[PDB]
Amino acid sequence: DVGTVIQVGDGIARAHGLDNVMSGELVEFANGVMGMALNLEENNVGIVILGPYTGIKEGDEVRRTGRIMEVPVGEALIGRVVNPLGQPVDGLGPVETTETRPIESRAPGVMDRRSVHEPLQTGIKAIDALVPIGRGQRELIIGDRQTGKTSVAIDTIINQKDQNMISIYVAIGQKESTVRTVVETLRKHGALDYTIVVTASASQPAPLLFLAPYAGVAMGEYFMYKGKHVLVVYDDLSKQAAAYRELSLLLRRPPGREAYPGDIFYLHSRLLERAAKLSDAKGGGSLTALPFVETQAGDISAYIPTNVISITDGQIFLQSDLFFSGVRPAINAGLSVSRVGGAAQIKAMKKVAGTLRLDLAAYRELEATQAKLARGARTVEVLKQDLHQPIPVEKQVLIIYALEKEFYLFLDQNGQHLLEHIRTT
Amino acid sequence: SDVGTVIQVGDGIARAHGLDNVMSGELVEFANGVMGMALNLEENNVGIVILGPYTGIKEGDEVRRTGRIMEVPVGEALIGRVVNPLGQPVDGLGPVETTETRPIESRAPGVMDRRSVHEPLQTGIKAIDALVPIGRGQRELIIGDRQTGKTSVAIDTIINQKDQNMISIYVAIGQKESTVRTVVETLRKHGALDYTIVVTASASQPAPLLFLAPYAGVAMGEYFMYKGKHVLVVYDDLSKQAAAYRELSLLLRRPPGREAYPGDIFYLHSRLLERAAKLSDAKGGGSLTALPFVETQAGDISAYIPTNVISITDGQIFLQSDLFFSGVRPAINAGLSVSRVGGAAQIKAMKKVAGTLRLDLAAYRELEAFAQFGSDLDKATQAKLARGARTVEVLKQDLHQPIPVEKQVLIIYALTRGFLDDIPVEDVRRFEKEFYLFLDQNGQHLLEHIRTTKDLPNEDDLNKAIEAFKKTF
Amino acid sequence: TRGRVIQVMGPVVDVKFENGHLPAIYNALKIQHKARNENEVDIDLTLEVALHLGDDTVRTIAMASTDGLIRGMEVIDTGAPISVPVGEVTLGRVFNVLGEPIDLEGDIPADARRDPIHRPAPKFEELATEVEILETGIKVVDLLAPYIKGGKIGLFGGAGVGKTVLIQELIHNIAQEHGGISVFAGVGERTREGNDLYHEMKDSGVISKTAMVFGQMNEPPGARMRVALTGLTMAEYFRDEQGQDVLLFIDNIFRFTQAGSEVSALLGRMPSAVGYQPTLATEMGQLQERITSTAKGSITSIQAIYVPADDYTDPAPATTFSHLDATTNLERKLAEMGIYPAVDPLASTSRALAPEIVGEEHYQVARKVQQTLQRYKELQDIIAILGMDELSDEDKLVVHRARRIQFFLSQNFHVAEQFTGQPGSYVPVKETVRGFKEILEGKYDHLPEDAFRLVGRIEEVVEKAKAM
Amino acid sequence: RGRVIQVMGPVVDVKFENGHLPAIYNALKIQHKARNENEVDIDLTLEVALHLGDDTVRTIAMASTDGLIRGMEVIDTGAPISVPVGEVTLGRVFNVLGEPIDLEGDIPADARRDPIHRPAPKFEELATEVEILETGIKVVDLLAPYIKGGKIGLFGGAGVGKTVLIQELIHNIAQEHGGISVFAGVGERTREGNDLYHEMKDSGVISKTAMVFGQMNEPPGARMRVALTGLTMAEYFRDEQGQDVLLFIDNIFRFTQAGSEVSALLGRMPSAVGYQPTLATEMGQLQERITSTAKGSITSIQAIYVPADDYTDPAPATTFSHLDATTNLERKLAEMGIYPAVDPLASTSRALAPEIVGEEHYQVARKVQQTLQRYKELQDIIAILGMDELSDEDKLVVHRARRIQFFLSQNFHVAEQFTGQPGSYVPVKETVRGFKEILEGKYDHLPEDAFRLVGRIEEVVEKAKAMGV
Ligand SMILES: Nc1ncnc2c1ncn2[C@@H]1O[C@H](COP(=O)(O)OP(=O)(O)NP(=O)(O)O)[C@@H](O)[C@H]1O
Ligand SMILES: Nc1ncnc2c1ncn2[C@@H]1O[C@H](COP(=O)(O)OP(=O)(O)NP(=O)(O)O)[C@@H](O)[C@H]1O
Ligand SMILES: Nc1ncnc2c1ncn2[C@@H]1O[C@H](COP(=O)(O)OP(=O)(O)NP(=O)(O)O)[C@@H](O)[C@H]1O
Ligand SMILES: Nc1ncnc2c1ncn2[C@@H]1O[C@H](COP(=O)(O)OP(=O)(O)O)[C@@H](O)[C@H]1O
Ligand SMILES: [Mg+2]
Ligand SMILES: [Mg+2]
Ligand SMILES: [Mg+2]
Repeated sequence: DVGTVIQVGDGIARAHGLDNVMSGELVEFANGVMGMALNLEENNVGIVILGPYTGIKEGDEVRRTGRIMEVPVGEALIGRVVNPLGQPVDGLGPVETTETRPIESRAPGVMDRRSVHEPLQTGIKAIDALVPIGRGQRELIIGDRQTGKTSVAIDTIINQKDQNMISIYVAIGQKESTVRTVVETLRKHGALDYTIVVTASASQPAPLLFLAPYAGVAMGEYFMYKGKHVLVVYDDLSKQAAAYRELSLLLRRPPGREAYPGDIFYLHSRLLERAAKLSDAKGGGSLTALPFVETQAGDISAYIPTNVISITDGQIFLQSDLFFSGVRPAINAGLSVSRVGGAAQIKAMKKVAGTLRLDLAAYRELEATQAKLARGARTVEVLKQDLHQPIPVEKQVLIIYALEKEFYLFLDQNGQHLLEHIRTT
Repeated sequence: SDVGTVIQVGDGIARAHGLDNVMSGELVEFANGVMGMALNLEENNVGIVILGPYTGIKEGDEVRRTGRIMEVPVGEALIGRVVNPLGQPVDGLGPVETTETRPIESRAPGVMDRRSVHEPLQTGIKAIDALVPIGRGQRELIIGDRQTGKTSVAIDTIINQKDQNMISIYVAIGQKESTVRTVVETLRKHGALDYTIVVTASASQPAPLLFLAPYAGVAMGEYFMYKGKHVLVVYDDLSKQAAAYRELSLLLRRPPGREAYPGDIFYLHSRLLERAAKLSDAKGGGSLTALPFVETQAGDISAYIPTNVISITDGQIFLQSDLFFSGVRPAINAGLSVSRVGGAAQIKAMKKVAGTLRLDLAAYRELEAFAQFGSDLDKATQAKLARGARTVEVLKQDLHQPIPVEKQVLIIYALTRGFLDDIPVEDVRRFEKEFYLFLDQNGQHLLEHIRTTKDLPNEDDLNKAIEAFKKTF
Repeated sequence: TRGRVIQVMGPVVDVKFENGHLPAIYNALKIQHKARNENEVDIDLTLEVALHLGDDTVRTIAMASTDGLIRGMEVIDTGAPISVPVGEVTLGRVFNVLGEPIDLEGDIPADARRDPIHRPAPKFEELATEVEILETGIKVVDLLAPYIKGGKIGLFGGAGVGKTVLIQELIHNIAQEHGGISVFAGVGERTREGNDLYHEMKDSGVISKTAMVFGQMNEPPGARMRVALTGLTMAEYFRDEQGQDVLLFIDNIFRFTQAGSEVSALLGRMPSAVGYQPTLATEMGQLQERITSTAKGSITSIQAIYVPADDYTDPAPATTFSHLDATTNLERKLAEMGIYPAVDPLASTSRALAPEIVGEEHYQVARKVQQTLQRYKELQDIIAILGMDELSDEDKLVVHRARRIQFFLSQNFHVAEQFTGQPGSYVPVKETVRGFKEILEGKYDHLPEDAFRLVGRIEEVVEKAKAM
Repeated sequence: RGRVIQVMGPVVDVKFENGHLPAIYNALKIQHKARNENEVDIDLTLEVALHLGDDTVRTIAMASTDGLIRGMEVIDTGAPISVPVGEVTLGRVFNVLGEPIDLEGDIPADARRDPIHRPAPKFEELATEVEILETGIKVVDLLAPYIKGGKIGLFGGAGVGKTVLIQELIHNIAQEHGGISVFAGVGERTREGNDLYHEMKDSGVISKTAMVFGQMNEPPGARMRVALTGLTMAEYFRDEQGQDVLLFIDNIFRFTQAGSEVSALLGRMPSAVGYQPTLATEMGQLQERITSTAKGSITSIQAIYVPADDYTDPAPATTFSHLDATTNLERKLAEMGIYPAVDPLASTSRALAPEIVGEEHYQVARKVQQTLQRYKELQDIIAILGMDELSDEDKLVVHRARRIQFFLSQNFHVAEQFTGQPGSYVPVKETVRGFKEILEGKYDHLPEDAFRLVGRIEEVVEKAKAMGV
């Protein structure tokens, strides 16, 4: 059950003699570089390299591991930084695990899920009040360069500290320096006490960038099927789509609308459909997802953005008017819509702030009714936000209901007689 | 050498071995009786296009050459029926009793076998009948966006041919069967079925039937053309025929072209359309008038098939969505429409007024862009704008409401002579209604003179009739 | 007549039948293999034959994940296409592609009647053509493009414009109060949407007269290709063998075309325009022509069609436009403005909008509304360049009434509760026509335009105005 | 003798002996009598397009390929398509193959037949001798004069008037200059071909013209070689007869599209908007044989269809690089009654300079161009504001500009078919005299309709008298 490599290109090889290789298996190259068997033909087997392919040459033997595409998982991954194959990349030694999960596992059926019943308190005013996110939602963060998307993800993971929810950060194609900075930011805020980080930098081959979010989803699946709650962030799904386009074109597959393959929808779909809120019979676990998409010139009607919007349960459009317009993070509420809606919020928030989004959309339309315009500008200014500090919802609901840092200090410094009532309900 | 074994079956095509003596375009028969056309002939492989349900054909099944080019049965029995490209009826009205066949691929009449087209095909649509005249033997394309009035215009044309000996054929290609059935029933309600043949090639039919449908329709039309009768053939979309032929070529592994369309796609349309001709008295006066249809996506007439069909035809009627939604019915772009037959296909009375109408519309199209300032424009510009508004109200018509040629001539005469410059614009349609009744009450002599002499009557009597009606109005 | 797997790809598998007994096209094949040692994985997979090749070989499209497939694996031939269980058993149940229940309500009895999913469409002498207005209660739909009972309706939309919400309101307004039978087929939609709709159907007491088929985005291309055919078979038995009125909902019929395009290149077919299948139109027609009314019974079919990259000129929506009686076009620009259902008042047209079908008053008011909106759209450029004051008085009135109409064409949805906290509304066609006739007349000129958004009948507009 | 091995539509692959292969562009004949009742008689002509190796050539059909059977013998003629040339050619209608498609007999076998593929005349065989060719059309003779040996392109849309203008050029030149004319029906409409033949025959130009029709319903190879056939006839007439010879080509656009379709059928990768990669080479190989040499001259007039008013399309843009004079036919003028709908400002000529046409001619043409440009600029102001707002000079310039605008239109000898009015022929000297008189203010008192459709300014005076002025 060993073969000899007959071709090796830009991270894609073709081997000869792997008679019993299962589709999607794992194969070992002579120098210890992992690979995944993609296509099986009459005489040769197509392999995709998952690491440095420069050391692999024609004639090098390849062995069969006998295992499908899997990633290690367990409790030891908490606080660690690993590549898509689960091998640690930080200088903190190895990761000792016992269980493995398949990369391409089937999503839960239509009877295994339930409606989103509980909130995922991100800790940002507009996200937690205007575009609510639940514990089983797949909420897409979409925007141009800068625009503070990674900042939103970091604040989410930081605020999940008091919550009893595991968090996962998947870095696709991001600069390894930026990933290091984000990891150290999570360390300084204690977020690594519950967070796993999966990294696949730009210098890495396209297959690893393509494979990383599947590894993150499986890592979260281990905790969700165990009854725990997970939050998974893909640092850019656009870069994963580009990596998959490259990997497909190297395989001589004809392209589609924007040179992307035909699978470029399905590729994301079978990913974001593994994020679900399981029923009470299935243990009650959940896996929230926060895909990231980068838009060229803020054009959302492009191909990959519309694919991901078709797949996710809403979107948050962070428009570029942040660092030359202020009021960051600005929200294009006429487009940032949460499809789960008021079921995600608490009763108080749903009561107080159920009308903000329509008012904002109408105000943006009319800026193409003096009282309406005044109130709309007030609704724009009230949702101003601060730095990477989470803000709790309990003292923010009444601040929203007022229509305010002076209100923020006045509400709590005069006692918690208003705080505890909503902290309990 | 007359029998082979199919070695590949798939997706509406087949590849066979050993049909050594088969001709290009021949017919072949499979073990289950399903016909096929041997299109691609290669070194050790024959490409067959499947003319039926191909699910029953498996690899290794026998295939036998028939030594016969496709022939469509044709006769006077087909009139009033609905058939498929093979000529088999699709309604429950029993078999068609024809007794002669015509080859589906036949030569068009030569250069010397034709005659300059001179007798008008009266559409009944005032905009077409005036500004885009059509004559018997012409090839006129109707091109527009989806849901703009192509099929409605063709159906109104077929409706108008009741008392004109003007036999019609309607090739419904690519339309869903419910649409074709609705078309048939609405033709029947207005009595067109007494002189109409309908060829049906719906979407679920195998793509070669879609490809062959216009060939079958024109083959049926040529039979009546050669007997001195006048024939009208309407293809409800040549775009879908082009799509089906491209699908066949791509499956048959033929090199793509401009938009994956085959290299010979132009040929495929041209040799079809140029089969519509008007013959000289030596061959008989019988003629064939073609009305190909083309759908443009973003009003983009710059594509491959639209450009080809525009090049072939003797004129193009451009239907615009923005005109359809603005209340202009049937939304004919008289500014971008062309007719290379022109006055040769009009009554003399119609010509004398249509020239002035074209001049008026040309003047009006020069002042549309200034209408943004129209409140405070020049007196002459305002007069031209008012005349253009009255004209665009006059040219407005309703669905399934053909107008006789004499009344079209009279209303255009009233418009051009300036009798409508006093009435308000929104009333023009009502005018165009009531005046017509007025004619049928009193102006019967004028209509009879126009119908007999094919020329405008005495102008002072016409002016007196107009003045009398304006007093009545 | 066992076969052997020779090649394995993602969604397609090649099989070899060396005994010279090949399956027909669309025949079902079974991989049922148990791991003989620790280095294999037990597999239970269904394949659908698509093409024949030389030397006793067939190209098939697998119906589930192909991971774990090994060359040389044994193949069983079922001798027939995918037969789904049909009849009374389907009512109140949920099935996957293969007609196997997934609702945890028990296994369908083996001896139940099964029907193949591949059959030719009804012939010309069989279809029944007749236009009767189907009242949905949605103002813009029932006014500017009324739906036909027994016809075919298409909700064309981009990503996140309101296709699924509109489907839910059509189910809540139409399927609940209709005494026929209903079938919902989720083709390439979200599993969350399927589960939520299933719960909404059960707690409303309508699941008792409904069957469901679910093959979603998480499933391979073959599943998304054949979900529509399975649901069509289920509805077609009710239409033909029972003669009952049927309501067939398909939340994304575009995913069938998309999944056919995904496997197009691997099957061995040259790319067509925009990389679609060469046989896009034929494959779509072989499906859409089966969705039709017959002299045996009517089928009211509502399909939501996804528009890639918000481009209506894409080959799939363009080819689909010729298969539908009524068409609803959902616009992203209208959605961004808060106008829901974001129905394009101009580009959406239906065969039923005729003076003899909906009456003269309805036709007149609908055409006047469309003319006013088109005039406003054309005037928008002049307003942008010159301004508002430079417009004439007639153009100012046109802009006024056009803004009023465009706002008033929106209405609060029932399914919008969780998105708005506001109860839904049901507007009779008479109320819609009366309201728009009064708007055009100028009866409600003085009311601020804000009162016309997300409203029910015309009196609800003045009621909202009292709140200001 | 070869044998056909592959048939894919209008493309035929023929296998020959191991060493006796035909050359490229060589003509092959398939003449097969039906051996049984299951087949049909075949009379087909192919042109060797390229070589595949293994003693196989790929060829393009000039007739319908239906009915071909693999294995039937192919005759290798050993030379490209041969075409009858000379006296026998005159007054006849031929197809791409030189076979006369008229009913007036046929061509004898023992006659001189020239190949249609030949290298263009060399550098030292050329002759640059600029001389104006008088056509009789006022606007053309004034604002865009033609030259002997030049290539004059008539660009236009769908109904502008290119074919009627070609008809007048044929008729006027035949009746006045007595020159030999050749007509190449490239992608010719059988209806328009019939009309052209009838109007040639009725007016007596039949004896001064030889028509070559490549029918629109013919395979692309025929439609893209019929231009070369007409060029071969014209080149014989230039060389062996000496006097100037004119070559009119139906539409260059249809020749470029025939070439594009031929390339696509052969399987070559498309360029630009799907066009053939070798488009420039083919257009050059056509237009470079139309040159004036030491023996004689060939003037060429070619109509070019511009799709969707896209002048950046490869066919018109590539044609622009060979045309000494380009005339733009505008639909806007045609709808106004101005014929030949020649755009005065977009029409350019190589020979609109004093050194070729004289100081008076150039000055008059430039003054007319300036007046028309000023009127075009003043269009918006006269449309919005009244004519009173214009100054006296602006009033005068518009006053004269309308007169010139109508005066450039002339009654057509062929338009008697359409409008019945007899046509006219205007000498260049009288043309410039009339335009100079118009610009001098001698006729500012004549109403503009007098200049609507006439030949000479004296005819303008006569028409003004006719209306009762
Ligand atoms: N509310 C805020 N106030 C001030 N600065 C902010 C705020 N939110 C984000 N930033 C800054 O914005 C910058 C970009 O943040 P980041 O989240 O990395 O954007 P991004 O989505 O990652 N763009 P990219 O680098 O291409 O991934 C960082 O320097 C943040 O410190
Ligand atoms: N002259 C007219 N006046 C008013 N309404 C019209 C007119 N012509 C067509 N319509 C309407 O427009 C609709 C479109 O019909 P149709 O003529 O088939 O358009 P189309 O060009 O065929 N688009 P399609 O059939 O989908 O390719 C008809 O059903 C009528 O309701
Ligand atoms: N009447 C309405 N009132 C308020 N919001 C609405 C209304 N109709 C639709 N929406 C919003 O429209 C958004 C789009 O949701 P959805 O209906 O799923 O779009 P979609 O077309 O199904 N996306 P997809 O199916 O993946 O192509 C939702 O977030 C709703 O809140
Ligand atoms: N000189 C003219 N006088 C009157 N009518 C003309 C004249 N030239 C063209 N036309 C009209 O315009 C049409 C132009 O046709 P044609 O010139 O063949 O188109 P194209 O220029 O595209 O070849 C003719 O059918 C004729 O009716
Ligand atoms: Mg139509
Ligand atoms: Mg949806
Ligand atoms: Mg022409």
